[PDB]
Amino acid sequence: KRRKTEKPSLSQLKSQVPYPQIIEWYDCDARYPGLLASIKCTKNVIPVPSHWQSKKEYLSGRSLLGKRPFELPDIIKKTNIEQMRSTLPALDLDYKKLHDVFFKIGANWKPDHLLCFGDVYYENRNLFEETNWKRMVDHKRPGRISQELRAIMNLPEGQLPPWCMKMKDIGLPTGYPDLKIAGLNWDITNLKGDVYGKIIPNHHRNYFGALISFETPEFE
Amino acid sequence: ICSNKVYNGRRTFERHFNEERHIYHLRCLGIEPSSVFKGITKIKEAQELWKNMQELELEEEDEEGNVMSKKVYDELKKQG
Amino acid sequence: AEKQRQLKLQKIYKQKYIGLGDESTTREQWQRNVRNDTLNTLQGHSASLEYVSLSRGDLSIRDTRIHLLKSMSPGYKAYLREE
Amino acid sequence: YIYFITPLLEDALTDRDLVHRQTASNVITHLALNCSGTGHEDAFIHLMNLLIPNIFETSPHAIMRILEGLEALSQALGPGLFMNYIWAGLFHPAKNVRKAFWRVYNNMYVMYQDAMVPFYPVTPDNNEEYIEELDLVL
Amino acid sequence: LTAMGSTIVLYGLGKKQLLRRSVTQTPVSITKIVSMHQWNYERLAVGDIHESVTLFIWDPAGNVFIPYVDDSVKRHVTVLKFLDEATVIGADRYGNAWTLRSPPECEKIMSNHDPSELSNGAIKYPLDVITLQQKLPNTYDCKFKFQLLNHFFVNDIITDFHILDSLSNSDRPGCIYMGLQGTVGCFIPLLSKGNVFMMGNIENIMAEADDTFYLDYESRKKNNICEGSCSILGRDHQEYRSYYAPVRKVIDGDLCENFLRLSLNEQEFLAKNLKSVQVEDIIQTINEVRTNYM
Amino acid sequence: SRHQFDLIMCLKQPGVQTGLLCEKCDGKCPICDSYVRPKRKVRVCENCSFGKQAKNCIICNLNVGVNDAFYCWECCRLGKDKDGCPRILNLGSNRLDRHFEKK
Amino acid sequence: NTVYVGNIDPRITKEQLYELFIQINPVLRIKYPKDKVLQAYQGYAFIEFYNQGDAQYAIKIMNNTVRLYDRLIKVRQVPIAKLFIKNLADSIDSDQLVKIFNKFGKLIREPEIFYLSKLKCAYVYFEDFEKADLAIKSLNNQLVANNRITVDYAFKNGKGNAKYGDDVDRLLN
Ligand SMILES: [Zn+2]
Ligand SMILES: [Zn+2]
Ligand SMILES: [Zn+2]
Ligand SMILES: [Zn+2]
Repeated sequence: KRRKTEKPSLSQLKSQVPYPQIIEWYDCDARYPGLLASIKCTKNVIPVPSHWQSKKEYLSGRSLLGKRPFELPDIIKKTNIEQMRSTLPALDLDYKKLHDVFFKIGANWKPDHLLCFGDVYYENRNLFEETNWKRMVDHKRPGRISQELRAIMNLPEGQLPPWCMKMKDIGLPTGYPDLKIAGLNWDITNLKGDVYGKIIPNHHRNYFGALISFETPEFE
Repeated sequence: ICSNKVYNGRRTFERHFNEERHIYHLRCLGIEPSSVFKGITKIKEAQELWKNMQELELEEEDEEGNVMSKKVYDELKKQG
Repeated sequence: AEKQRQLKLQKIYKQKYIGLGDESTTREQWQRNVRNDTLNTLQGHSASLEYVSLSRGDLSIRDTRIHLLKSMSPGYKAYLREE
Repeated sequence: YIYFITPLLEDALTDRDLVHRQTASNVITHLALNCSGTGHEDAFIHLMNLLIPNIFETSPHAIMRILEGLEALSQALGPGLFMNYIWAGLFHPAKNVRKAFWRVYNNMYVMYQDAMVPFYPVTPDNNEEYIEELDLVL
Repeated sequence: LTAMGSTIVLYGLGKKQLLRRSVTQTPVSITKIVSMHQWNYERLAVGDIHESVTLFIWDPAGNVFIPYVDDSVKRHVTVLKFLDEATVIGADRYGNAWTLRSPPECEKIMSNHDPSELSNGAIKYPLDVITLQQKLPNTYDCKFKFQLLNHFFVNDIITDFHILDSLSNSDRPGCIYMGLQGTVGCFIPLLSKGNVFMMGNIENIMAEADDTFYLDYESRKKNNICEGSCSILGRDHQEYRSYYAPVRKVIDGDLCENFLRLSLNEQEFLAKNLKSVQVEDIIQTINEVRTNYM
Repeated sequence: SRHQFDLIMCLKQPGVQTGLLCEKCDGKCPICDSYVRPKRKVRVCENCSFGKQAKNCIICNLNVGVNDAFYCWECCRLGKDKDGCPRILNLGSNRLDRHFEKK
Repeated sequence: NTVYVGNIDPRITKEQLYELFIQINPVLRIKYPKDKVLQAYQGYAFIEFYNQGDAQYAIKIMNNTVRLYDRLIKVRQVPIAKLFIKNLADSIDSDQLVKIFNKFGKLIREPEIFYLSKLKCAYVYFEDFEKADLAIKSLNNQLVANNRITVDYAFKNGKGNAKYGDDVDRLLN
């Protein structure tokens, strides 16, 4: 009773904290709030996954209904057993082939997503969309437009995007000062296919561990 | 902080933290927006919280300017 | 049955290994375990013991070791105060 | 073979069935014990990041499989990160979250003590007495 | 370039006394700076008592060092050096010898951008990094993290690291350290792979070799020496050398050296576990390190 | 035990003696009941040996064991090897309802 | 920072939006809703850039520019004193109210005329708590158009509390 009503306000607790935004309303009933704020707000600690205080047993997810059953890592998919055995609604293969897939072909191979120091998987999360996202931030760059989005845009080949004219009056993108586009800052004769422009960088090892040779263990 | 307003649910009040009017009360109050102030209830405490939110030596020629500030010695550049 | 066994193993592991936070443990009880284990390792490794000896600058190293031993008990602060 | 496993455990640990989460954790036990110290911790970091949310999962089989899995992860990661999770959840008000994580911290204190010594997030403002000898520099 | 308890002051040369040219306020995490080191005046690695290394970059005309990477875990760093631009050596008060590396995601950004845009200005970070900033501001405040590269445990407390481009004209540049309790040891980067493959297999042999002797001695008792016979002590190698944190890519040669002293019967008994080269070539590869690598 | 829950252990400081297991239980690591790569022979406190009870299988507690029990390499790294004296003091609900079930 | 986008064909997908706007500026985040009931895109998205400079830039260059599935793409960028007054005369026009309260204080909005019980009442919005105090002091219990009117604070219980002067002062600031 008295101890329950003795609690300091969470904002009174914020001042003790160097990173006050992590502390939350429920920290008021922390039996040792001044300590718990220091631990929770300590540098490298990773806050408890928030699926607690929910009674849903951490997975009720509607998204769980729409998750793909599985996908082979493409290196293993090269092994062709996908066609040999149909998992969807004998199969002998070469020892050298399989062994080389894991070792010769797949030594340097690593899953593309993984996760980071403090990455924690909440129920509603799905990594796959973020994998295509990270891969997409990689492939796609300004000045280039795929033929699909080009067809939807109804832009014929050899013709500049509609924002090149408004970009002539307004100016180059503030975010891309080094961006070049045919007809304006960049040679129109170099206009080719899906690329109407490219960023021209103005910036222009061994890491003590350079192996200088790569030799995998041989099965034979 | 909001008109001593009444809320019928804790999820809803937890949604009040990101809102137009709630941020208008904060920012117009002088307590700037977003995520540090989320747990606010009363107007008073976040004022001291916002108060919680908000020596170089350029060597003059007499060799006493080792205590002298950068901008001060630049002012003596404009004076010199 | 299973949880009930985990209670008994909680009593046994707590007996052997001394401090093990069960569910509710006071910060005074637990921090004492922290201090005791940290000092325990500082004096336990001849390495870190040699290190603290020099950085502290004591005349002998066993002064630092038995210092840590004494520093394990809470009353040793008031003991130093009474010197 | 560890890396080719992690995309499979991706759908395993994420799966809704406490059975699949259970046996997947049993995979992480042996895999983590025998692969510990190989340098795959970055993959082990992933595999754990999917496990932490399962700590609160009840039932005896699930709870012991997940405990053993996390203890195997303590050997492959080392306490420090595994600690960091345990710390940020170590006390907490919830009376439930607390009872759950102090199990993992009990097993961690059983296997490792000196190993956890450097990793206690303890500062002079954090605790009164602290230890005067940790700040000594020569 | 000096470090206060909290902050890093860069003093110039004044007359009648020396002047503060610039001051850099540390992130809140750093209480004190035990040791620090530079890379070609452009970069810094700053150590702590409690917390771990954090790398800074000097920005001219910004007159400030900007932290661009945090460290993963809490490590008490006594002495610290650079192998490279992107990697760092460090020891512990408790005897861990580790080496960290900035992630390629950070190396691309700093290679492709000027430091002046880090503190203020436009630097485009992938979606995940920002979500880690609002999600976990305490850990990811420095917006990157050191992936553990090498980790090791030497029971001494390392006083001085030195990176020597060559040890007695040897090609592979080594890093040699002197410990406080006294010791000097080296970490030699292994070129190619099958070097570390053969070394790794030999270390794996000598690791449980005591157990192999115990299982042979057990089988002969089934048809008709304790467990710690070959190690003389119960500690496993991976266990002892792991200790505080598991050794990552570092293979320990101090073990494989013990293979040299064992009798020919024992050695030939151990090497049979390999389809690879004979004991003689084993000893060849073992003794190769002191000869060729230094 | 790892599987049957009600089985209680000893957990005292192990002595020089080595625990025996019957041919029926042969091959199990007394903690995890694993058949793979055993390492170190079990050691029990003197309080679990003494007279006839020394001959019992430390696992099933009933039969008289010839063989020595070894810890696996996973328990030897998990340290449960050195935890204490493994033994099963209570026969357990499984074995009980088995005996009462048949007779 | 964040820009609203609309008049989008549900066949436009997330990768297509990303590839579209990366041509304009760097895109920090894209929230592109998905209807759970219909299992379809509801045809408007939100693109959060790295700053309001690139945001406003994309608003200027992008608006009424790109044609996707023959439909044009749209882009759009994403607390006061209140006095209750009772017993007003039927001859009192809202504009007459405006004239009456302008001398005391500037009105942030127009008065609201409503009938209680027959009983003509109005809400008057002042930009200042002090000017509201002026219209109260002078106009309380006064006879206008041969009818006695009452001027006080409107309920929220009623305005004019101690924290109300404090925060309304700030909203004035
Ligand atoms: Zn509010
Ligand atoms: Zn016993
Ligand atoms: Zn038996
Ligand atoms: Zn076992």
